[PDB]
Amino acid sequence: LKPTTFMLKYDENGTITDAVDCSQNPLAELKCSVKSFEIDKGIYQTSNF
Amino acid sequence: TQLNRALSGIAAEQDRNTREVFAQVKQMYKTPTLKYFGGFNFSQILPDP
Ligand SMILES: *[C@@H]1O[C@H](CO)[C@@H](O[C@@H]2O[C@H](CO)[C@@H](O[C@@H]3O[C@H](CO)[C@@H](O)[C@H](O[C@H]4O[C@H](CO)[C@@H](O)[C@H](O)[C@@H]4O)[C@@H]3O)[C@H](O)[C@H]2NC(C)=O)[C@H](O)[C@H]1NC(C)=O
Ligand SMILES: *[C@@H]1O[C@H](CO)[C@@H](O[C@@H]2O[C@H](CO)[C@@H](O)[C@H](O)[C@H]2NC(C)=O)[C@H](O)[C@H]1NC(C)=O
Repeated sequence: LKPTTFMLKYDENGTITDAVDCSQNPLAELKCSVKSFEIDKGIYQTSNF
Repeated sequence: TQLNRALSGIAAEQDRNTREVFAQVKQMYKTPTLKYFGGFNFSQILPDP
């Protein structure tokens, strides 16, 4: 197990349907950035280095 | 991160102002080789090639 960051998706019944590692790859921080699985075309400011 | 949006909200909207003023043309037009029209002299207004 590692102490890292997850985004969780719950249904209307309270059941986990989906999740995304917020430390996996640079796309996946962006889904954690805007709080959306679906993301429009554009340029998006994410976290510093 | 709230401070990052507030500057990036400005920095894009500051970039939007420059497009609306200048680029009101669809078409780039070449500078004519005649910088002298009917007695009027446009040399200090057009760029020199
Ligand atoms: C519209 O007005 C503009 C003024 O903004 C004018 O542009 C400039 O005019 C002068 C004079 O006609 C040009 O200067 C010439 O450039 C050549 C380049 O080698 C010089 O050698 C010339 O100098 C000789 O002649 C002078 C007097 O005749 C002497 O003082 C000198 O020692 C030399 O003997 C001459 O000065 C200048 O080049 C233009 N500017 C540009 C960017 O071209 C323009 O001519 C006017 N429009 C028209 C259609 O005339
Ligand atoms: C969430 O739970 C509800 C029950 O409250 C499920 O709704 C039922 O689903 C069955 C089969 O799909 C239907 O026959 C019933 O008519 C539904 N009942 C109601 C009240 O809607 C629902 O399917 C669950 N959500 C998911 C994604 O399965």
